[PDB]
Amino acid sequence: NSIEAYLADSREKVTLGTVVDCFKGKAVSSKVVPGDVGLINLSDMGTLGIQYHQLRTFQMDRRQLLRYLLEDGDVLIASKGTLKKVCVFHKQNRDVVASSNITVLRPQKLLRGYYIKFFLDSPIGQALLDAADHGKDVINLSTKELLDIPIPVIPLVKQDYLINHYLRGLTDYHRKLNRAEQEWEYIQNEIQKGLG
Amino acid sequence: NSIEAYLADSREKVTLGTVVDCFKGKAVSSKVVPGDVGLINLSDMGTLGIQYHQLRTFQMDRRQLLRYLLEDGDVLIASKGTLKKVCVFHKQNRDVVASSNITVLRPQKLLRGYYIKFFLDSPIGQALLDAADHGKDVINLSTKELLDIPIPVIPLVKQDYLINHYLRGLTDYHRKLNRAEQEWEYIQNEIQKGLG
Repeated sequence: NSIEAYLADSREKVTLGTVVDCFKGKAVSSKVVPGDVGLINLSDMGTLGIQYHQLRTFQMDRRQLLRYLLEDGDVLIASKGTLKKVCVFHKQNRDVVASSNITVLRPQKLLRGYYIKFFLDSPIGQALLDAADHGKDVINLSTKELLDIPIPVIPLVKQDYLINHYLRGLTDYHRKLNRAEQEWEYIQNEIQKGLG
Repeated sequence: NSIEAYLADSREKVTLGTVVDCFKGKAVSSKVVPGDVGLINLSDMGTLGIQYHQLRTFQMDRRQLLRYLLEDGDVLIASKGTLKKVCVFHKQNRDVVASSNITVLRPQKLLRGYYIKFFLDSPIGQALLDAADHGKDVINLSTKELLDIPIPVIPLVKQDYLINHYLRGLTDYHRKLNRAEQEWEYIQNEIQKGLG
């Protein structure tokens, strides 16, 4: 009922497919040799973002890499798993690619990666994502229906503004969390000494 | 070399087995019916403690329960997995038991659960835990050698004091983290409205 009303919203809205280039990621085996190309899995896709600090690494390059290569802005959506998850890749020091359990959306025109993330995480965004899900107590996301999810269009300035509000708050959150931890590790070191 | 020197420390030190009752936990199948008894797995054994908020639940009760039943104070050690992990159970509202991948230490005399946790997490404690580990790039912890790990003895007052220092700092940490999150979810709701 909420999707009907959104589709009748009368809001200038594009289709995700109209504006993005979409490709699923390299399916690799768990038992490969570690290497230089890092690999984002459903478990590397964190709450406050992609945990690039614990990425499984593998070693496959050349023109193979060039098609699976994650670029700054790409929208990693969870195509498979328990929890549907939308994450935005940030250019890492290394080359990085996604698993095949992740649909990659490269925003090309009109929409910003983070604004697609904001829309998709909304109650309606989730509803549209669940339309695309044809799993039984598991996720299986129709790459085609996904690309058929409409997204409201607003200017790139009101987009880049809300991203900055969001990114400002998140860097704040990380400043607060890392302090609290350094302070907790200091208390922990008080104990260690305490038994010394 | 550090274990020799610890064993020659000349410190009044008991054996873990001398002071605790040790039992491994109920091995249950992933595909059982959910129920009333919760189940702590290697993945429920968090950094800042046992994540009782995401415990797999199962249904098996009676005099079976009464031997696997986790009690307030018990020291859950990781017998199997990637990371060795020592955690202290706190009486939950429900009955809770551990997986078979977890050795349970019930402190009985001299030592406090949390003080065994403090000792085991120390550089030496870890070294003694790694002596007990006979896995190749995985953990397999000799319940017998574990029980043969010596623990320094100090009064119950200097124990209950250092636990309180530790528990004070941890409740502080949780107060700080949950604030930072409520503040971040408020920023997130600013964005959601922003696209409204």
